[PDB]
Amino acid sequence: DFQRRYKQFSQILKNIGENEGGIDKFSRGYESFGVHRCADGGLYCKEWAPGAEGVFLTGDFNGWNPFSYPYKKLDYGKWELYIPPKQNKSVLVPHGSKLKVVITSKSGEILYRISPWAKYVVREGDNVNYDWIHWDPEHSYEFKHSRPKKPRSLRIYESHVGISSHEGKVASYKHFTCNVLPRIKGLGYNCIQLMAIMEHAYYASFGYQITSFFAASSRYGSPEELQELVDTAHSMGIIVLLDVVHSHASKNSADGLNMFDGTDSCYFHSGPRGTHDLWDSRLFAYSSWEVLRFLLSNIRWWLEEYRFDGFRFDGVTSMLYHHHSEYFGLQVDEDALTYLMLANHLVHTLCPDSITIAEDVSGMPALCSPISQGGGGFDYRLAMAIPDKWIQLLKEFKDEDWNMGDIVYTLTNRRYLEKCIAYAESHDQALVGDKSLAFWLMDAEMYTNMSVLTPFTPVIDRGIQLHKMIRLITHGLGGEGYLNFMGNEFGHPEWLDFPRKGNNESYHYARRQFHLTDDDLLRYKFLNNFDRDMNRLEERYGWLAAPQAYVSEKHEGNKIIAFERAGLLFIFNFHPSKSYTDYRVGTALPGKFKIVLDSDAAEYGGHQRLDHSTDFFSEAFEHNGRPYSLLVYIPSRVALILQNVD
Ligand SMILES: C[C@H]1O[C@H](O[C@H]2[C@H](O)[C@@H](O)[C@@H](O[C@H]3[C@H](O)[C@@H](O)[C@@H](O)O[C@@H]3CO)O[C@@H]2CO)[C@H](O)[C@@H](O)[C@@H]1N[C@H]1C=C(CO)[C@@H](O)[C@H](O)[C@H]1O
Repeated sequence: DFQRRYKQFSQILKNIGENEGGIDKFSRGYESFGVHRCADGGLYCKEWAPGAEGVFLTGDFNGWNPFSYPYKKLDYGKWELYIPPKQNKSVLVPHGSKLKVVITSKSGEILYRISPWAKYVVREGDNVNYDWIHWDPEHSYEFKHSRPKKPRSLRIYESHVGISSHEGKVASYKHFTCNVLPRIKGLGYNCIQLMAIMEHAYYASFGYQITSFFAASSRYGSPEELQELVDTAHSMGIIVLLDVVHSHASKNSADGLNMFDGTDSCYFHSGPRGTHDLWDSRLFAYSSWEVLRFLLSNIRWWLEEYRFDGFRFDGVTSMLYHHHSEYFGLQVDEDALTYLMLANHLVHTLCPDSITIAEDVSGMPALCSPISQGGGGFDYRLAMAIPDKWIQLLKEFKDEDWNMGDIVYTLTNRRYLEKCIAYAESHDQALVGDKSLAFWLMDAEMYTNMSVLTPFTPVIDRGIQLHKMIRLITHGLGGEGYLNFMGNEFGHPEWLDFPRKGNNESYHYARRQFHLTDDDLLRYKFLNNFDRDMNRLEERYGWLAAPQAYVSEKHEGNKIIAFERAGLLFIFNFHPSKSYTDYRVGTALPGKFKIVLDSDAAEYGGHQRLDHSTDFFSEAFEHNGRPYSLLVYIPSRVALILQNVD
């Protein structure tokens, strides 16, 4: 029940007001928790560690003396320490040097921890654990550019910084900034979804095993270099979203958030409930006031310090249903959902133009509706049914048996007030044990016939053609936003895989062969050219922000799908062999229609059969529930977008 959820949110928010002075003040914990050089040269420190017997600071700066700097036990399980400034006015904890919090347990155990609030952590050489590096650089980065105007419609480039080069190594923030952003802009994307930024010790977790929640991952470079990346993306008109992983945490205790104060509670729930058996991860105790301070402050942190334009919250389904659309009727974890409501509230009160996206597979209603209505407050959900339908079709059905009605139903079956992000394939489908669309479509011929020096075989023909069309149907019909994972826009060959046991720390597939699209002797350029033109076209006409399409034809015999959105006329011939010569298509208004996009074009790897100068007229002639009709010529496996120029 939604009246209850909102009464509950309102009560917790009211308390944050009466006890912490508002959610703004509340979410600024990072200003005192942690380690801070003060303006007077001393060092102020603070932790939450309710099960600790004692808390201490140690590191290079004091010769790893475990107990010479003990914190004072405060009310509510918190601890604070202030080291006086040195008489000789020199720095107490030098920039770049190592620290550790020391926790003494009820058992008399001596624990070494990285601060839950740590800015920066580095793994040195062949070491097992991460070190906590004090970060007090001489020159902080000054942001020089303002937020881009809020985009009418989101065209999202899903990105991972480490793999963004052709080299089998962890690529850098700097590399990304100089060499990848310009590419993302050139393609017509107006938003970047930045994966794997929150610190994670295990690279092959694809960024999902968080060890330090406030740390910009050190893999790629320094905190300053991330800021520059974000600042630079803004200068180019591109907005940047962060993957927020607040659904679970790595079981690491040496350099992770687990067992911080020697307990299995603290930031997490005690008992089996507080562990995620399949992910082997800890689960936050969202009911706990300090866990709300931590997570909400984390959101504020990413907003203020790195100037992100929004967030995608990963693992929302687990947050709601970990205890357990066959999801109707299940009991939701209202603690988790209240946190998400508070998060969204915070993000949108600080800036209404900020964007949040939920990764939720359950399709729970009201996740994307207003908080005042008992909803989660997300702007967007990912449309996860769509990648499934393409996989199903390609795996289980000859082309002659594809159902247009099923395709139209899956892409348009949406809740009217929920904006969602449509994409044709996920980052998960790009991984080792899986198949990409390009590979589903082309299998082994992807390694033999992607060169313009080889025959344009029927396999490669079909592959090139369907790749474009699947993307375009998804892009025009599927949602209120589009997403594309790094490389899939030009049909990147092979697969993605990270260094791990299973491959002897191989970086060989941990990269992106971006050069493939710059090679004129290869055929990737075709897929790439189409992507760029697809996005520039939407930028001009704005079909993502338009109401749902009016589907005029979902014809199973001819395999034709035709619809209107934002006034444009979309026509798909999915037939594996037949082409159509005087094919009548319904239209809303009469007049002269012209091709504005044609997948048969040569620059797209098409067959170049259409004359774009031919005028298409729709006269008053009723067809398929439309008051007007035009006649078009449309080949097998071609998509057309026609505009009314009257
Ligand atoms: C409302 C209050 O909740 C939180 O405080 C709790 C701690 O987080 C818990 O870990 C737990 O720790 C300590 C025991 O309460 C205490 O009896 C003692 O045995 O030490 C325990 C650990 O060694 O319990 C705390 C109370 O549930 C939260 O951290 C705290 O900030 C919250 N306090 C707010 C309320 C008021 C008055 O309305 C103000 O005085 C505070 O400034 C607020 O922060």
